[PDB]
Amino acid sequence: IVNGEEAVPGSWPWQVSLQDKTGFHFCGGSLINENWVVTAAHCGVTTSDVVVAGEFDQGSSSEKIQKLKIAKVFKNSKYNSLTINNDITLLKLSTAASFSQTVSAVCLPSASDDFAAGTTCVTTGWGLTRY
Amino acid sequence: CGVPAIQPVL
Amino acid sequence: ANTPDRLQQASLPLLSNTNCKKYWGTKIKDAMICAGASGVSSCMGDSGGPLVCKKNGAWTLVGIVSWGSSTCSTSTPGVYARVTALVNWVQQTLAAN
Ligand SMILES: CC(=O)N[C@@H](Cc1ccccc1)C(O)(O)C(F)(F)F
Ligand SMILES: *[C@](=O)([C]([C]C1=[C][C]=[C][C]=[C]1)[N]C([C])=O)C(F)(F)F
Repeated sequence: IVNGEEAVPGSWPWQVSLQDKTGFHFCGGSLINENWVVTAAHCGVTTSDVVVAGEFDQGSSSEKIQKLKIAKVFKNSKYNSLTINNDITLLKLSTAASFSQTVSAVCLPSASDDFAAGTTCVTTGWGLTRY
Repeated sequence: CGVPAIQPVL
Repeated sequence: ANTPDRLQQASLPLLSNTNCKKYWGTKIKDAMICAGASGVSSCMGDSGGPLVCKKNGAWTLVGIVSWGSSTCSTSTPGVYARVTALVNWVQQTLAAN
């Protein structure tokens, strides 16, 4: 996020980091319950990647994070990678995450819910702060 | 769902 | 470029698809929702993360970081996967697995 700010540690409990087998963070994700993570289909996740929950400082070794294995990758069949439409993938964890103060689920909207233009929302992540 | 135990501060 | 060690956050406004089309044209589809062009921008590595909106103390996933400006320009709207257009599929997949 460019021009964002540091978050209060653990205040976005559903925010997970998708890391490859080398520990490199390549995408964000959101826990919707103890066994499922919602992310973007274009993140190209495979079962060799891992879901890390409870993390704040990726340069810190003192955080009690949960490195969770991915059992299955569900890429929405409607996903069109060339137009990047219906960009969503579900990740089923091999073992359930342990919910706590720093790890919990975000709510999903009803398909008919209306979110008006002008509404202020928030986005989080470990993406570049400067391009 | 949706209510962090540790309240975010913007 | 710079990659942060610590989690970042930013508040930003939702745009209408019609208005967003003023920046992206036909690239904008019904299953997308734009946000930003407000002085902040999601950028490489934010992909897949949440775009949440608060109402009555609770946060709902309205978008998933998808794509946008090749240079993460803060005056261009970021494009997110519109969760309302994809939640039925989410519910179904979970119920079936
Ligand atoms: C192993 C690595 O790349 N970093 C880890 C944290 C870390 C940072 C510095 C030293 C040890 C561990 C991590 O982010 O993958 C975590 F998920 F395990 F938290
Ligand atoms: C993803 O992080 C990015 C996120 C993004 C970049 C630029 C503007 C808005 C969002 N998405 C893409 C397609 O580059 C990642 F793909 F890089 F992982």
